[PDB]
Amino acid sequence: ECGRVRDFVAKLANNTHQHVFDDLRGSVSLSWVGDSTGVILVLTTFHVPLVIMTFGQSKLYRSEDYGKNFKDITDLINNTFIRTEFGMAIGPENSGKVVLTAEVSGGSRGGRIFRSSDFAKNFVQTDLPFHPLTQMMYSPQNSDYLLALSTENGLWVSKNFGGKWEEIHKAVCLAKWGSDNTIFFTTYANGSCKADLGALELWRTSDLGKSFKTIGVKIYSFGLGGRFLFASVRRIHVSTDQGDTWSMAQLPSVGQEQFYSILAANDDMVFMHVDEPGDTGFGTIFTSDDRGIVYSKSLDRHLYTTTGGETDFTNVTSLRGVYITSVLSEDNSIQTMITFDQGGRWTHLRKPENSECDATAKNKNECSLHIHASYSISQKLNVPMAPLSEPNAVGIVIAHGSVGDAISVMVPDVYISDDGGYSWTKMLEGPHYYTILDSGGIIVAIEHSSRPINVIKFSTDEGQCWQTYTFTRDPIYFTGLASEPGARSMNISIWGFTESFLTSQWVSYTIDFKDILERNCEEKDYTIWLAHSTDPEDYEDGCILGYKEQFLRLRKSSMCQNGRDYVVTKQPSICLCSLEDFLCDFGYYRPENDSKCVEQPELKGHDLEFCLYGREEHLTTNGYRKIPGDKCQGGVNPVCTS
Amino acid sequence: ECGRVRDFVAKLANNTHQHVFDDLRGSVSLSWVGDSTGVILVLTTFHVPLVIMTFGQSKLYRSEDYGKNFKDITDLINNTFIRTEFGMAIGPENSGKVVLTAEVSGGSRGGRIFRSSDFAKNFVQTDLPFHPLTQMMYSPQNSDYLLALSTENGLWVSKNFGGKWEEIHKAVCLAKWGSDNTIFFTTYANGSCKADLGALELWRTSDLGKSFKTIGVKIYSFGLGGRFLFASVRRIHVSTDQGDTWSMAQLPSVGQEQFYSILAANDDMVFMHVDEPGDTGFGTIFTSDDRGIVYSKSLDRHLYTTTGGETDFTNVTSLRGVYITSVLSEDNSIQTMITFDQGGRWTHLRKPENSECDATAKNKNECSLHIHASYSISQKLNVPMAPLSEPNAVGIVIAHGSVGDAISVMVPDVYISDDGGYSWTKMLEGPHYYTILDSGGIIVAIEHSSRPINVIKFSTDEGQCWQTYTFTRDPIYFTGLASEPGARSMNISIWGFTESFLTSQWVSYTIDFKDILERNCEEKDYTIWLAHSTDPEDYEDGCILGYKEQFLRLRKSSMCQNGRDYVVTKQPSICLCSLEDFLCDFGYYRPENDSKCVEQPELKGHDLEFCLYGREEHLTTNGYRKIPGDKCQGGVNPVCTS
Ligand SMILES: *[C@@H]1O[C@H](CO)[C@@H](O[C@@H]2O[C@H](CO)[C@@H](O[C@@H]3O[C@H](CO[C@H]4O[C@H](CO)[C@@H](O)[C@H](O)[C@@H]4O)[C@@H](O)[C@H](O[C@H]4O[C@H](CO)[C@@H](O)[C@H](O)[C@@H]4O)[C@@H]3O)[C@H](O)[C@H]2NC(C)=O)[C@H](O)[C@H]1NC(C)=O
Ligand SMILES: *[C@@H]1O[C@H](CO)[C@@H](O[C@@H]2O[C@H](CO)[C@@H](O[C@@H]3O[C@H](CO[C@H]4O[C@H](CO)[C@@H](O)[C@H](O)[C@@H]4O)[C@@H](O)[C@H](O[C@H]4O[C@H](CO)[C@@H](O)[C@H](O)[C@@H]4O)[C@@H]3O)[C@H](O)[C@H]2NC(C)=O)[C@H](O)[C@H]1NC(C)=O
Ligand SMILES: *[C@@H]1O[C@H](CO)[C@@H](O[C@@H]2O[C@H](CO)[C@@H](O[C@@H]3O[C@H](CO)[C@@H](O)[C@H](O)[C@@H]3O)[C@H](O)[C@H]2NC(C)=O)[C@H](O)[C@H]1NC(C)=O
Ligand SMILES: *[C@@H]1O[C@H](CO)[C@@H](O[C@@H]2O[C@H](CO)[C@@H](O[C@@H]3O[C@H](CO)[C@@H](O)[C@H](O)[C@@H]3O)[C@H](O)[C@H]2NC(C)=O)[C@H](O)[C@H]1NC(C)=O
Ligand SMILES: *[C@@H]1O[C@H](CO)[C@@H](O[C@@H]2O[C@H](CO)[C@@H](O)[C@H](O)[C@H]2NC(C)=O)[C@H](O)[C@H]1NC(C)=O
Ligand SMILES: *[C@@H]1O[C@H](CO)[C@@H](O[C@@H]2O[C@H](CO)[C@@H](O)[C@H](O)[C@H]2NC(C)=O)[C@H](O)[C@H]1NC(C)=O
Repeated sequence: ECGRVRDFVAKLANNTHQHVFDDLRGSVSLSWVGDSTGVILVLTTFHVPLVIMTFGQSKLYRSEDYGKNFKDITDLINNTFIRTEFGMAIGPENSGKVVLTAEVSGGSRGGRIFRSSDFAKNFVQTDLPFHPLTQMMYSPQNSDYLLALSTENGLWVSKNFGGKWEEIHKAVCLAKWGSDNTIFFTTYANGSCKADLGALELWRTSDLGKSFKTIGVKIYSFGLGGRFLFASVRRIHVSTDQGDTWSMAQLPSVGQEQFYSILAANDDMVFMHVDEPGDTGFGTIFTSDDRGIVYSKSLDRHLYTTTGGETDFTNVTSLRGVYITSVLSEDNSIQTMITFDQGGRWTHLRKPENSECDATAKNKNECSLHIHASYSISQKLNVPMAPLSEPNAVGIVIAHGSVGDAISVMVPDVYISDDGGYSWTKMLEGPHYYTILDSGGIIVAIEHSSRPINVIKFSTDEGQCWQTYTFTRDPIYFTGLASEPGARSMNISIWGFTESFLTSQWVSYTIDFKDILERNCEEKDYTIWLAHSTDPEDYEDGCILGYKEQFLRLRKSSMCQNGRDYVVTKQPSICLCSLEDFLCDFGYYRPENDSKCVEQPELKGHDLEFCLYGREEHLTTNGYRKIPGDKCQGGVNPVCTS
Repeated sequence: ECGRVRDFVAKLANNTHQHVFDDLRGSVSLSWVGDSTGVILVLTTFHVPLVIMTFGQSKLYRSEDYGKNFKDITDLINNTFIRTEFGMAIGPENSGKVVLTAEVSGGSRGGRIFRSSDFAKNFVQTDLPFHPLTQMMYSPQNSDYLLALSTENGLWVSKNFGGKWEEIHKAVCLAKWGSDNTIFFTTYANGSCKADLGALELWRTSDLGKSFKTIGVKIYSFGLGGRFLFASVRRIHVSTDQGDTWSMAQLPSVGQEQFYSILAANDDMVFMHVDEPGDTGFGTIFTSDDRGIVYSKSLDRHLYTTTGGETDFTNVTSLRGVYITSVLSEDNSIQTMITFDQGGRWTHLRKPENSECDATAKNKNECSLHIHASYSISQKLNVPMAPLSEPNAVGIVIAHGSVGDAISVMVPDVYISDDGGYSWTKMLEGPHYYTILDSGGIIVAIEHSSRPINVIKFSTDEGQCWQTYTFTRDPIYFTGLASEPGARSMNISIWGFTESFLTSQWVSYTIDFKDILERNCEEKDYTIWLAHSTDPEDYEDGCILGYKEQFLRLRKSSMCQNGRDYVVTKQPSICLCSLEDFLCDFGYYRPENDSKCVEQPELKGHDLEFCLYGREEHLTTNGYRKIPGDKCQGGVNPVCTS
């Protein structure tokens, strides 16, 4: 049914441009630099410990022909080499500023970082006054403010893009950026940074080092998500006033000292993972409020990695308000869940109809899909990539799955989704490396195996119809692929080395899908769909977090070029509030399957706290809270550190 | 000069026996079971998280024909599968008892472990009363006493080899064995085991659970090396009376709370690694005494992994009293050191003469050899195996090296040694997997690369002359190799899967080197050598730790079959004591290069402690202590927990 297009092999072979770099010692990196420019950097990095100094000139290449023809520019990288952990630090989006943190063969004063500002078309060298411990970090408000960490725990900042390097503090553990060039960092005061792990001091500077202000003492670490600011004392504190107020988080249970973990922090609320007594590897997800202080139960049996803390929690970026994670069950098996109201109510993933298990083993109960993510990756399962979802391409999600078999754990297979996670379908066999470009118009996949591959699998209709193309007759060992950074982008680049019967030489392939996408998608090529509605009312067919939006979708076998935004509703319409448009309240949880939020097995009734006590005004109510960000009206009536 | 033997390709091809297992889902394991029997087990294991229960029948194969012909015995492993972390637990040496810790597809009561006692020729099934968290541990005094850890932190013991399973304690964190069926284990008392990490209680039972005795409280963890017993409070305690006395270790420096790490514990002394202030990744090695209480400085700049604690410390098992580790230097480069008096005096590795750097770059100072070990492996360097040394084959050490270049860090190359580490020589290019058999008479190596290999490299004269053999025309992706477990053993087994243009099917190759080793090594094929002497006196040419022993060595191009012990001195002769026959004393260190132990920069003079104070009798002396185990006489005159 998927058919084909105007015989595509000729159009791809004309657009598949190969360049060979021959012998390149070390691991080869590759990255595009901006769109509508055709600049590709090829840097060789060495996995060398940071403490040791040694010789070696890392090679560097640059193509200004959209990857059609490269040019050796190692002349710049003379007597210098870049480590693998360092790599290439690419500027954010249209900044076009790349820095290469290198080290001299025998240099001792500091590293020789190479800076460019015109999308890596020409560089300017400079010598750091220190040996950098971490790669340069960018500032959000301006890309010309650089953060660095010295080997002697020295914090340096650059106001003029590597020009001047002033030091901020000499006893800095870790440091991050904040809203509008705000720099947060912890500080030790006795020998080693890691020696004072149980008690540090978190500072903050609003003027890039000139004004300091101690914001927190006796701390494990700190974080920064959304508009929030966190600090771990175990105990945890949430801050909104940039650290001026650290009201502790209050939770229903936590009998002893349950360990906490911030899953993800939206600009509205923040997810937190709290463990269970006796470890055992499961916990519960707590959903906060508009301030991130009071938390409500959201999900049980939440699996996490016992050694690390990673979990299958995934933010479906395609659809707003959809998240996916894996949990245990009554039969102690692996099952993944999904929510459509941002942690309000979770539900089981409906098994894919066009997949092979409902007819394979119906007598056996367990064969639900398991979307692999960071929990499976942390457990060293054969999972190359986490679920992928681009916000421009709404609904589109691609990930690795499993059907509750030991073979599917070793071989996950690749699943697709256009409903934003509500419905799935197995499309590819085995592990793959996939990428999304053209705002979902193209989805390229590459097989992950021990055998040298030479085939690329792509789909031009949002993963509905997959085509197979052999980009070369010399099978390469896959090293990686890169996408051109554009909303309308259509070139990609695959690179790897060939087995040439000794003397393995590298080679990069750059493919352009323009001649494939001849036709422009007319209105005859689209279909209109609505997000899944967990509400039974007919006048609420897609009110994700309050409002209803209509989206469009390329039809099957669509080999055309899209240029429209996948959301057709310019100004969305607000629906009346629903039961799923409301989050559970404190001390209340929504049991499995059912949709009515009931009381947690308690009767005494509590009333939170506020850091050093000073409790609430006691709001009883039932167990429903307006979801932070859910814009609806009517429908259902609701009831420390110095 | 190395020549060849009576055209060996025919003798190997007749002894190279191949068997194909076809499609085997999961990772394939293989292991011999005793010598002079020809039993090989081939088990497929799955890398599945322990918490989840799922379906799957793991396949099992057994060959009773020395690997010439296998036989499918999956009939036993019915509705059961073995995880990768579990694998096959092989009995110690001539016990011939193998257990396969499996799990039922839907079983919940406990695992179905399969036990055998006649070298895996026939098994007996049994159902565990619990889900095992760890693989069975063997007891030293008797192989029929099994230790296990339940998923609910339950400690179980088996008196009759899986027959009866009695529980010992319900709140057990970790547990190990001890001298004569003694079981040591820590215990928690508040919710989780890991929640009470700062304070546990270490118990001990001498009668397999009937009599308990609390031996230590407020503990991080515990260890057991040699005849010693350790407990971490940071602080560390050393015990000899099986835990009845925990006299704290005293060290010269340690200004604040330097972190400690026990490197290796001999039956005489014990090495300890103590970190430096500010981390930075280097520390000092401390050598203890005959009791392991008072420690002396031994080496500076000792590199360790900052995230984990691994270090290049290696026990050269071939020569008694030789150890190797890597340290920093004045030029902040990587250099490995070696001692011949068991931590008494370290010296730089003399650069290999027949290697390419002394003529490549003499103007540049740094190009010493760097023997890779656990420090490089922990840093994820391309190092497959640590240094290998079998005690039967004296002098023989094989390891991966480096010459202080970024390329040599990515590609280590394989170095050999017959002087026990004093002299080295590069023999093979690139990373390899190597093994030793025939008590050093055969040394097999296999190339480690991304390309499917079909060539085996071996040497029949203690790594002096290497030969190359192509064991098949179907290149396989190397999975692993196994050696027959015998002092006179001569079969090996290599297994892996072939790229068959999809449907990769497995295949195992078993090679016998008997027809290669026709001749028996007469006295015309040996040479006599003595261990390196760090002493200038001529009448002490090889007095390692006191006594002098004469060893023998197969000459170059020796293609014969040895049957003699490589140490010819039946009763060794005691040398008079030397300066290297004495260890530095407390508060004294031996500086670099020179051999005179001098004072640590201190003048006040201290006098140790004894747990709750009660200090010493103040023995001043200079800075020399008799090495624990060094048997010499004359020559040089020398001067907590409840
Ligand atoms: C799952 O993934 C989705 C992505 O689809 C995430 O949603 C994104 O959330 C981020 C924020 O977390 C959005 O990014 C930007 O947030 C800015 C907030 O910064 C302001 O903070 C304080 C608030 O008082 C201000 O005082 C301060 O001055 C900062 O300005 C917004 O300001 C941004 O708005 C921007 O929009 C226009 C668009 O062109 C810009 O030009 C403006 O300059 C303006 O700054 C923006 O909202 C991001 O937009 C969200 N994505 C989408 C698609 O909505 C979810 O957060 C994530 N889930 C979780 C749990 O993390
Ligand atoms: C570097 O590597 C070398 C290996 O070459 C290590 O040397 C080995 O050390 C181990 C011990 O650590 C030796 O193994 C055995 O140790 C036993 C000690 O157990 C006794 O402990 C107390 C002591 O009072 C006794 O009361 C108790 O009852 C135990 O018996 C010895 O007893 C062993 O002797 C055995 O020898 C014969 C040989 O046939 C046996 O049949 C006997 O049953 C007897 O038990 C043995 O010594 C091992 O032998 C050492 N190897 C060599 C080649 O000497 C180094 O320790 C290691 N370096 C470091 C730092 O760990
Ligand atoms: C995918 O790759 C192709 C080529 O590999 C890119 O097409 C190239 O786009 C550039 C930019 O427009 C073209 O250069 C232009 O040439 C004209 C005429 O010489 C000149 O007037 C412009 O100033 C500009 O230099 C280039 O000719 C063109 N090459 C081909 C073969 O079409 C394409 O842009 C890439 N895809 C994306 C999304 O960028
Ligand atoms: C390396 O492998 C070879 C074969 O792959 C092993 O040789 C085999 O050794 C066994 C044990 O002695 C021999 O079996 C014996 O056969 C005789 C006569 O039938 C019988 O009387 C004995 O009771 C015993 O069963 C077997 O014939 C022999 N095979 C060959 C081809 O020689 C060899 O032992 C292996 N190496 C080592 C070190 O074990
Ligand atoms: C760049 O590379 C060149 C050659 O590879 C280096 O030039 C040599 O430098 C040394 C000492 O720096 C001089 O003694 C030689 O005379 C130079 N060669 C020539 C032909 O003049 C140069 O050092 C490298 N750049 C840096 C910064 O080290
Ligand atoms: C061993 O394997 C056999 C077949 O693969 C299993 O036999 C079946 O068991 C189920 C329930 O246990 C019965 O309903 C079937 O009738 C059995 N098959 C036949 C042909 O009789 C057997 O269960 C497996 N062993 C275990 C312990 O599960």
